[PDB]
Amino acid sequence: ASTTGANSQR
Amino acid sequence: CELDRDPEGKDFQQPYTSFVQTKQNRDGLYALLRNTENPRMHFYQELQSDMYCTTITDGNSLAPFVNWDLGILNDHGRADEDEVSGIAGYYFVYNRLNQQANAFVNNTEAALQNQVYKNSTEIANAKSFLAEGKVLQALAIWRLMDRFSFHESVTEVNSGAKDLGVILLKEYNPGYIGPRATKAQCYDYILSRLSEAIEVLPENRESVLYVSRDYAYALRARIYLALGEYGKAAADAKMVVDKYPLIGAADASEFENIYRSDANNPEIIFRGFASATLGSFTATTLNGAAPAGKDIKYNPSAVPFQWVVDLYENEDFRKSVYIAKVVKKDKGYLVNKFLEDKAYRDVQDKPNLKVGARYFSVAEVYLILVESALQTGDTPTAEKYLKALSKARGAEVSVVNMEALQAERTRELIGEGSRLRDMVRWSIPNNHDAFETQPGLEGFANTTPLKAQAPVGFYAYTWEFPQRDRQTNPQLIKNWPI
Amino acid sequence: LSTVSGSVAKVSSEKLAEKPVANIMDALQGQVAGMQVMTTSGDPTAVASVEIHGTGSLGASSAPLYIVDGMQTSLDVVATMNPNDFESMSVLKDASATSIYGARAANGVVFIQTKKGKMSERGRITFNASYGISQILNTKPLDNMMTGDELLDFQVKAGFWGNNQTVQKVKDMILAGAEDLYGNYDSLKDEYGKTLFPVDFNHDADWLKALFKTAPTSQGDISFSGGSQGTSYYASIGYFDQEGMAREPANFKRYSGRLNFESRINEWLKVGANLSGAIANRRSADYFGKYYMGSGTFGVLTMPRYYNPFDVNGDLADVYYMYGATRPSMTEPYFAKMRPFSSESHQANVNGFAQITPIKGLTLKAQAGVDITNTRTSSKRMPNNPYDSTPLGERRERAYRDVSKSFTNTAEYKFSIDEKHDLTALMGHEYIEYEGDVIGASSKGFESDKLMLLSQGKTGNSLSLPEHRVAEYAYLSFFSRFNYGFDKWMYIDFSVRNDQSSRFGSNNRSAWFYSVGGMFDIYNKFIQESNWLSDLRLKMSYGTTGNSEIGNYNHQALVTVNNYTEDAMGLSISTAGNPDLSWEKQSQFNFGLAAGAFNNRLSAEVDFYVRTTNDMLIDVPMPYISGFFSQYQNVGSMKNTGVDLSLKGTIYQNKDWNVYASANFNYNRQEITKLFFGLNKYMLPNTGTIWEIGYPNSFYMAEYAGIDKKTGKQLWYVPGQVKVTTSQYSADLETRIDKSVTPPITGGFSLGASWKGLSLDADFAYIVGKWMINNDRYFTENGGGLMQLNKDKMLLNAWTEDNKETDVPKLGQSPQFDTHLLENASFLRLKNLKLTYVLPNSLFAGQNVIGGARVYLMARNLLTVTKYKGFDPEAGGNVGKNQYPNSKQYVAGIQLSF
Repeated sequence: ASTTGANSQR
Repeated sequence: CELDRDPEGKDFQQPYTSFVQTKQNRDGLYALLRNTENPRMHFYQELQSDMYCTTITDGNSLAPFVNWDLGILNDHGRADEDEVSGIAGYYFVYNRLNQQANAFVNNTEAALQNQVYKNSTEIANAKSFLAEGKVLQALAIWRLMDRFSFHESVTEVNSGAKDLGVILLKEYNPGYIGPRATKAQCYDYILSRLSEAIEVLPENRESVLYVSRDYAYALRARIYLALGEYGKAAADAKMVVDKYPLIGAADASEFENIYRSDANNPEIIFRGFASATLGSFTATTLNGAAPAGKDIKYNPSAVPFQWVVDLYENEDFRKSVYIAKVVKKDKGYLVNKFLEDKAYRDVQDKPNLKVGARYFSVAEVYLILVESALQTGDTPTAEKYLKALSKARGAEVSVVNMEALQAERTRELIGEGSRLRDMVRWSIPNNHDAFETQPGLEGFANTTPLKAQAPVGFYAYTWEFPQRDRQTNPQLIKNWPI
Repeated sequence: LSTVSGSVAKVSSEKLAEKPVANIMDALQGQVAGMQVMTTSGDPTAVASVEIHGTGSLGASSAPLYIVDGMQTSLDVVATMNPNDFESMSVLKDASATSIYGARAANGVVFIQTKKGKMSERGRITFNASYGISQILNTKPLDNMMTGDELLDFQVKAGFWGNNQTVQKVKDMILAGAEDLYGNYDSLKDEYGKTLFPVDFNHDADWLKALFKTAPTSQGDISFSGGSQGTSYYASIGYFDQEGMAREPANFKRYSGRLNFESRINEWLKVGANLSGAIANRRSADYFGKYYMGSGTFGVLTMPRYYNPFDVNGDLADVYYMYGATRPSMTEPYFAKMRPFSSESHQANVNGFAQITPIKGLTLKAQAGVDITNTRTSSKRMPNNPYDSTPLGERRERAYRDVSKSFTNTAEYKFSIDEKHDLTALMGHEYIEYEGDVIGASSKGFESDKLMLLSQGKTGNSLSLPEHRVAEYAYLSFFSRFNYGFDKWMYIDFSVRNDQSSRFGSNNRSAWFYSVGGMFDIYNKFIQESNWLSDLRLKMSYGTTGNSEIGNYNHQALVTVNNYTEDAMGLSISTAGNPDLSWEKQSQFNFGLAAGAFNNRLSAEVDFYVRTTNDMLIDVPMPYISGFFSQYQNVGSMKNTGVDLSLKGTIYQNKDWNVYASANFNYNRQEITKLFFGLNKYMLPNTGTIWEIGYPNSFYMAEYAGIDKKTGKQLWYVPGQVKVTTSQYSADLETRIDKSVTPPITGGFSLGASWKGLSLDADFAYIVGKWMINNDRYFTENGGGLMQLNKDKMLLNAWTEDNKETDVPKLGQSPQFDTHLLENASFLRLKNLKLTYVLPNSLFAGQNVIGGARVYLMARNLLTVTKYKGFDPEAGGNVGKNQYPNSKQYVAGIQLSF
């Protein structure tokens, strides 16, 4: 169960 | 000191010397297609239609699509060596399909002109592998056109784009960075690729695991329909619609066993190869499934509005297979079309919810013939084939009159990325803020307003281009204003 | 070892020894000017990011070359060595000083020298042992997260739980859902309500305690040093075990040995070896930096406090509940027992040398060594556990092999043609080889703890393809280096070399590099003596250098297998290609000055430098129409201008009272100069950074303006218009922000006072100009989405018509990644505090076995002055997610000498 919402990636 | 190092498990790119090299590359094309024309890839546009509300369980995965969060849909997706997902993904897989179908089509045409084959039997089959590569290019370019070119019905757009298609590239060229082709280019490349292939492919399909004339007929009819060319869609419709018969089910359990079997569904025209150990994937976004021992439990992240549930007569076999009253154990319906093919289960007893990529089934062809026939004044064959499709599904339709087409289609194509396109051509606004949620699911499926409205012609019925392709190519014209 | 003209910083025994972390580059943060180390994970197993004089490149690594006693070894292999066996670290930061190294000496080189035995008569044995605990170093992130019924309230009134629902109607539902879920598992059905309350609106579950613990660090060491004649020995065995404070399991333990040996055999030959090895076990918390519901620091902030992962005795349950869940959810310890993992590394490090001296002046040195790593790893998915999908178990065994040999032999002629002309010539050969390999197999279907051999799995649809990966590289190089010295005041150094790397095609794998340098002893020539100046030297250098840190197979235009069915092979195009890919060609102008004041009780060294990267190895992003992701190409250019200064001196009042301070500073301006495809700018998608020709690697977002007090809507400044605001966000509202991604200021300082055996040492470090996006706050601060998760107490205040005087917006609108997340991640850090007490000398005479003893109390990372709202300001580059913060350590330790 992951919350992608927003993954500004590194 | 020889200090060349060459990578294990890699071979150097070379032109096709043998027929065995050609056939092996055609498979890699078909493998590629399998993670591309993949139901996982069409869920984004499925969820952006007017049919779904988000549940409390979602973690903002489906919300940007269901609630029209334009701030998220702008850059939506990824496409690197960690994840290929979202819009960016849909874009990237179809381009690779096209690029790699480029180097296959072009290298078979080269080998033929260099007469490398050992007899006319290879030559004849490789000229036929050539037509297959052509259909894949047309599909790749069309799937890219389905989502990144505007309908004629859109109002406000960035200046220039209303007539643009996608970036047309007919050559295998990785370094290519060009501008957007026009609409009539892209569609004339698609239709002529398909026409040039329908000449060569044999009347009877040789393998349901590869491109055939029956498939290209159907895919072409799909494309004409979304082009408004109603008469022309009906002619490709009639060429294949009678060669694939509908599932013979007496109740919904005989229906579910047949429909859910990739191997035994007489309606499947063209599917991707799947085993439990190769080509099977889980597609548990729509349904929220997970195994529990010998059972299946569901925690969906989005569920249909009541009007979707109320579309299905109670005796409709799809009402327990396409949608299924298994949310909160038995209180509401979810979309369950992609639940599993049991044949891909590691152990008979235990579910793993794996399915395969289907590419075209005759049910869609029934609905393309029916819609088109109504528009071109052919009621006899418009009603014949719609009553035929619904009676096979256990809920034969009362009157046949386009209003009736929209429901039956909506029911049958649910889950397949089809509804959002249908509402653009049927001039339906989103109207999500006013739909009733399923009452049995109160407190788990609540109403969430749109973050942005989507009236007829709203520009965001079409996705923007990925920000990778925009940032690396200043010669790319955007879809959205300003 | 290094040039009289090169920029060189040398770090001492003390900065390296006795550190409760296996990442020794952390122990250098703030010790070498211009050297910017930063560890972005407190995970025991993490390794720092050293960068000397800026980021060298936009695609090749900028990590310095690491050298231990002549042989390049990875930070991973250095981690398995005992740093109490380290004599000194020397940082080489210009082309003159890095002239005899290859592979990537463009990033500076870090040379670690292990101790050799002191040619003593009795010879010293010395024994160290220390115990201490790890903690988390910042708690402030949960000071202002909503409480349990505070969050219940927010949700209910937000309509998240449906419209017209009361708070109790809602809690009636959540307690309902935990009762029926738990009621389906024999292991729970009549423990819920007796010993388990997964749902509890009267107590707030301490979610920090759920996912983080205090953990121990233990290390000990004995080492026999001595030798006497022409022969010298330094041997040591040792132990180390650092357990990770995240409750998600992670650890680094090593069992160490080393033997160093040198012996003069005769007036022409001297041979020597340094031998090192270790058995090592590492494990890492692999869920960090991702957003998964109930894990990491994201978990500890976002889990609603009415959810209890604990039992009734305050101990951690096996499993917790979240509404809607179909399965109870394994807690971190119970996940671990059900997903076991171990790994043994056997690490070998053999290095010999020969030093023939045939006639007066020349020195032939031949050196060779291997660096073998066989690692064996095991993983299970335990059967019959009722909180899993299936009762069937899985097991995955892998085996790893890294062997890297390197020979590097030299001939060196020193002579003199007068009393005023000293000449030194040296040239050499070096072959570097690496052969790596990874093999792994796995089975599934097990139905017994005791029957879990891989060979006993189910066979049919349960079988898998093995895992298999190979990788090798190689380097051939010839180098030379000369030293001219006139009258012992003017010194010049010249060098030419050619490097050849396996990572480039045959027609492009060679490249020539040179360097010139001069040191001018202004003190000893133009000022024979001064009453306050002790030493004054002027150094200056120009040179070119290679950088090759990229993949091993990044030029070929390749095919891989992509099978479509099971009866025939399939083939797809794998890689794009660059037949002309070649070395990155970096260039350094360095103007330095060192000065010694008073009576060499006050030193300074300033260096100005101009670092140029041409032919830059960029892993250029490619448009997706290409059907690829990347392809390395020698494309673009970059500049690094800056200064670094370091100074140190001594402050006695009593002579039997030493007070000594040290300071360390760098500033570095970065400039991209040329990009790819004629581009002036390339924003890197969904990263919030941008490459634009004029400026350095910068952030790129919309300026958040605050909210419209009339509507509650969020506003962003519209760039270029007059200041103009808008409620309509669009991607075209973004702009380059005058904040850099690589932090421009690196520095540190360290103090010391010693009374008489009792002494205090404190080492500080800073990194100012750091900026970071707080990806965490994208969740905790919005009222438009992710309404399950705990939120910041500021959303109870959100604009509505009656509460119209706030800067927190109306609920229902999601936040964009704008400046509201750009936090100032600058930080000063107190890197270590050590009070130590060496027992008096007169406490030992009379017992001729012990010669001395020392006791010390010690802290790592206690003080962290920073403005960053997210635990560790060090734990990130451009974004900061679910972080594993660096640890805070308290350690007490002992030393014995016999």
